[PDB]
Amino acid sequence: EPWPIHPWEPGSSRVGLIALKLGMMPLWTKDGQKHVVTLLQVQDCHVLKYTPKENHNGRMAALTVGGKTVSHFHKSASILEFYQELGLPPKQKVKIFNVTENAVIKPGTPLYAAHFRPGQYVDVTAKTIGKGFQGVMRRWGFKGQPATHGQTKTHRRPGAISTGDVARVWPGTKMPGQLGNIDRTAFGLKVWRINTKHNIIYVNGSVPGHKNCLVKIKDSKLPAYKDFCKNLPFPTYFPDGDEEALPEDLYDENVCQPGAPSITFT
Amino acid sequence: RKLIAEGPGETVLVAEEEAARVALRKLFGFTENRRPWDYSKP
Amino acid sequence: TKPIPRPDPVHNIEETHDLVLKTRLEEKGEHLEQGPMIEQLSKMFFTTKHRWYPRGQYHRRRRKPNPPKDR
Amino acid sequence: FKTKGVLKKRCRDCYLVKRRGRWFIYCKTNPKHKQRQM
Amino acid sequence: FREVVEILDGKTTIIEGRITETPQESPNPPNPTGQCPICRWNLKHKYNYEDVLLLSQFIRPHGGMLPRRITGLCQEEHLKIEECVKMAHRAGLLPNHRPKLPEGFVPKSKPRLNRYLTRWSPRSVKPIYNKGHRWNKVRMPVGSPLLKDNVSYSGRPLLLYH
Amino acid sequence: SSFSKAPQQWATFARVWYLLDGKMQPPGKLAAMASVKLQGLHKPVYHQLSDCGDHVVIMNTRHIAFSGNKWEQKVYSSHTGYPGGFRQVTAAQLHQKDPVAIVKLAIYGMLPKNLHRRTMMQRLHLFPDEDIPEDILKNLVEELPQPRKVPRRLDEYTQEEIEAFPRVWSPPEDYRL
Amino acid sequence: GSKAVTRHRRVMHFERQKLMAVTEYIPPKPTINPRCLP
Amino acid sequence: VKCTRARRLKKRSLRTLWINRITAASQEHGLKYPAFIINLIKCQVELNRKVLADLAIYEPKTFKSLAALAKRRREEGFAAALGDGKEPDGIFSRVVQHR
RNA sequence: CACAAACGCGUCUCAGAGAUAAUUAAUGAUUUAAUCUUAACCUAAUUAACUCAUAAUAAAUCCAGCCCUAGAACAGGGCACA
Ligand SMILES: [Mg+2]
Ligand SMILES: [Mg+2]
Ligand SMILES: [Mg+2]
Ligand SMILES: [Mg+2]
Ligand SMILES: [Mg+2]
Ligand SMILES: [Mg+2]
Ligand SMILES: [Mg+2]
Ligand SMILES: [Mg+2]
Ligand SMILES: [Mg+2]
Ligand SMILES: [Mg+2]
Ligand SMILES: [Mg+2]
Ligand SMILES: [Mg+2]
Ligand SMILES: [Zn+2]
Ligand SMILES: [Zn+2]
Repeated sequence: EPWPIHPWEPGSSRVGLIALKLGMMPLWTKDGQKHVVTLLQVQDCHVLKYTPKENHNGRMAALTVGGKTVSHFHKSASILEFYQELGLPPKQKVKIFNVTENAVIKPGTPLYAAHFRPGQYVDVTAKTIGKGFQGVMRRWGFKGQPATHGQTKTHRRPGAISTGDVARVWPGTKMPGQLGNIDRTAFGLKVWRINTKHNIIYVNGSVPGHKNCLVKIKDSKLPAYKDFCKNLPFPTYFPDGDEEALPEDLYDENVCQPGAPSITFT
Repeated sequence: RKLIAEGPGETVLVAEEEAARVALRKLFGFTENRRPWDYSKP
Repeated sequence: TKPIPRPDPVHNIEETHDLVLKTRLEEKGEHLEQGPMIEQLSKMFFTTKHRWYPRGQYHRRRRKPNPPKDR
Repeated sequence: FKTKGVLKKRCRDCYLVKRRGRWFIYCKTNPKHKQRQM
Repeated sequence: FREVVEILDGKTTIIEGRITETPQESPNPPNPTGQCPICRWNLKHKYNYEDVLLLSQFIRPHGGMLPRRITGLCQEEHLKIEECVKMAHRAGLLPNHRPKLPEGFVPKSKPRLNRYLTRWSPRSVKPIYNKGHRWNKVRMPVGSPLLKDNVSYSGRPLLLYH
Repeated sequence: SSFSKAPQQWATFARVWYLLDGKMQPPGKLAAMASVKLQGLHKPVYHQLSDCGDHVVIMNTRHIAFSGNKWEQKVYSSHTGYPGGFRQVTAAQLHQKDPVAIVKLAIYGMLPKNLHRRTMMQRLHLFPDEDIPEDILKNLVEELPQPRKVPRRLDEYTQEEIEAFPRVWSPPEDYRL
Repeated sequence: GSKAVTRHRRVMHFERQKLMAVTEYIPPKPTINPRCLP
Repeated sequence: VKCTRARRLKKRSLRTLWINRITAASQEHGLKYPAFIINLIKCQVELNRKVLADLAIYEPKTFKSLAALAKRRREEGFAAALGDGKEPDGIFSRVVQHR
């Protein structure tokens, strides 16, 4: 029972995915340059619930997406009831994507890594590697005191924190504290390769967060690539709509494929 | 269509009951504005 | 003046079992946390959330058990 | 433009105009006569 | 009233003047002995920015002022009426006395903020960030000082700076 | 007059909802009566310790009017606490960003500086336009008069009044407008 | 304690300021303005 | 010490409370407190603020009658000031000596 | 770098709208010429700030024990594939 598909509009936005960070790989370009890609595996992406635009923000609708499957025996009663009503096993990470009202998808719809095509810019949101309660030098990068010129019990102290006349410290003072376990977003990550069989996305650059962690992927909201979704499948990628199996690996126009003639300059 | 009494209340039913009580008190003469009891020596 | 508005509606009545229908309108209950409960009370009574919090032993002991009453 | 407390015309073609809440001596023949009352 | 009419007919420009009928003064002024119009109609120390019927009598259809040598007012009343007309125009009165611009009325801007008794121009006053302390306070002027001589039935002086 | 104790107390200390139109009205004069009603200074049974307080619903907030050049001169300064986080917003900019903020700050300043200020502010309802929920509309009792009489425009004057108003001066026929 | 004659205008006492304000000059104001008068 | 100071200040505080209640009850009748007080004094009605507040709280009809009397006295005074006539005197503006 | 991690010397990313101060010219009366206007009507070229689109969190009442790239304690994520 698919919901009606609306035509793509210039002011429209698409829904994202929730993948798993596998690791990092090299990738060489036809010009001889070397880039580093990160593998994001879309294991289980499913639309859980749909929230109306008026009831969520008043400008854009909200689509809820679930991550990889988890066990029923460690989830709460309400979450288990929600997933029982939905008809799907519980997911680990549940996220909300702001999408336009013309790109809404029926809940319970699965999603695949072919939703992104080779050559596109995506934004990646995840919890970075949490380093715990770290010192000021590792947290804010403050220089330390000289090591052996007589300094006593001061090699890593932050030093002065405020001024004498103020008689207090400003709230914006940089001090030791929790570092790392916060949600961060990297913008403008180019995608080079899409592996369809294993649902793998090769995103250029580093991905915030440790390996084997859930990562929220969406399109780039930067003004440079605001209207790149015209050529992409607007609602989502439907493997049944085309009735044609995509190739195993979709490469960009510049990626040097593993099967190459060992390109040489002229 | 002649007002004989009025009563306030938290709800409509309580207000109506208070109005009925006020009307009954006015009919029986036991009102706050009645004559005070006569304490004299006849 | 305007006529008294009367609202009388029983939507819990069932033709199968009136005994269960009667308990359907009485089995309504709800429990919330302290924060949401205080917020709901403040919203209902147009007050702040600071009033609904309880008070300690020192203040609860010093209240007069039998305050004077006039009239 | 020269910012001054007192404005005076340095030639016969300078005109005084109230603009932006201040007084301005504007001259077209001699642009160096542009004066602004502080 | 005189109107200039231009006619274009085959590379020929005809400029002509046409005289129309104009209203005259009312037959009975309360004080015929007064030389000045306002001073003889006993509207001195009476008018204000709210009185639009008097301010609209002598103004150009595009909101421009009228020369005193043609109007006949005394200098003080002329200045006061000029101030009142400026205040009314800034406050939004006299809606029909603005130039007609077919091209400019389509691109709407931010809604006009309601104001009254405005002394300075809206585009020439910088906000007061210091605002002064109690003893030295930068008071905000309201109304024109030329209207301080108006009749005060309550008797309280008009606060020109608040 | 002859009421029982509980209904008499309820009637005496009942809360009242008032309405206040804010179109073409000065914020100071609106806030004066708003503060009076919020404190309950209009009741002979008023007392500081008592909770005598009335609700006020002010509409047409976006159409407020400032006397003089206050739109361009009056400023509102706030500080986020962080260094360099001191902002000064002009009255016009603050009204554009949030219509409610102007009258809200005016009433907050006019209210007394005790702890009851927050309680009586929570009883205040401000709406930019004439779009009031029915749950609030059903509670309104009376509408307070506007403290300032809105002056008429030239086109709003009737032709009979225009003709009745005498022509002070007679323009010459030779002049051109 | 300042000298009798100073350069800073020697701000006066409050009673003296009140006396000056009371004794300020008041020009005679005719009932009718004579400019537009016959 | 605070007990003594507050005993001294209690009279002022209660007088201010009575004045505030009188202002409330008078503005409820559309009359200002200074005008109400001066016009009630001009009528040789020597009622203090305590009694006036008690009447406002518990005798609405009596307080409305007093407000009407004050407004009538104010109107008579304004009419006399406008007229500037010795012969025309208001009904309620007549002064009665001691007996 | 004698721990599966951390780290730089190694690698990736870094943004649209409004708004202005000074200063330019259009139209126009007081001062029927002109004149950017503490005269209006819309004007257009315009600093840095500053806000706003946008971005992140944003599914409440199972938590004994065992692991964790999560953590001072407390908290948080997993324990069905194998
Ligand atoms: Mg950690
Ligand atoms: Mg070092
Ligand atoms: Mg040493
Ligand atoms: Mg050492
Ligand atoms: Mg030592
Ligand atoms: Mg300090
Ligand atoms: Mg001395
Ligand atoms: Mg004494
Ligand atoms: Mg001209
Ligand atoms: Mg020119
Ligand atoms: Mg925002
Ligand atoms: Mg857990
Ligand atoms: Zn010159
Ligand atoms: Zn004159």
